[PDB]
Amino acid sequence: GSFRDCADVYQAGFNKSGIYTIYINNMPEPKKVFCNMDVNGGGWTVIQHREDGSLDFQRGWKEYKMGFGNPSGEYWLGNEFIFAITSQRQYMLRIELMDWEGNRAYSQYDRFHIGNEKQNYRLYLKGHTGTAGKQSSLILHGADFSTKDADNDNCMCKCALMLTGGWWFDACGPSNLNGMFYTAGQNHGKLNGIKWHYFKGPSYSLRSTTMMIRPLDF
Repeated sequence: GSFRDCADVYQAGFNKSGIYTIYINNMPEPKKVFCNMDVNGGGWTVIQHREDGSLDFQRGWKEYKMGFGNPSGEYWLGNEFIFAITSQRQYMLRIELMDWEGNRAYSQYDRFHIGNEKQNYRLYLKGHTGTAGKQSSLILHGADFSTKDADNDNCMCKCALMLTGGWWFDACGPSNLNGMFYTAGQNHGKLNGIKWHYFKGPSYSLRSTTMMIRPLDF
């Protein structure tokens, strides 16, 4: 009952990566999450994981709000949970990426939060670093969340319909880790794939993604 996130779990002396139950006031109910305790001192709450395309990401606003998938595998925490957590104090966002050639890279943001649902879960990002490009593949400067059934993007076009999934699409911007999963034999020349432009470019679909958050002050 006292664990608000994976940083609480780690700080209590649990150092093993795996599935934990967290809860914070303002969340609607408890949430099972994967805690990554391995990367740069641990205490990471996973908000997104992909590795095999078993879980479809072509989902509407409501499913992107409440979360989908199972934390033993591929999942999306849900914007309402991301909002509830990142509301409470300053979180940092880390993004683990692997291509199909065995190269691991990461993007990290010192400050991450999102707006509430009436602010379309708008993305706020500051302080990008990492090995996944000098420039941020996520727009830092103000993109709403969009889905196939909610076009909130910065485009006259419908980025979610063109690229698939739910993302902070710009017009349509240099990322979508919630695009279509392509296998090693299909990973090239895909505009609607799992993409991080400043790592592997705009046409390359990545092998695995983990988006994870912890307190800036951890």
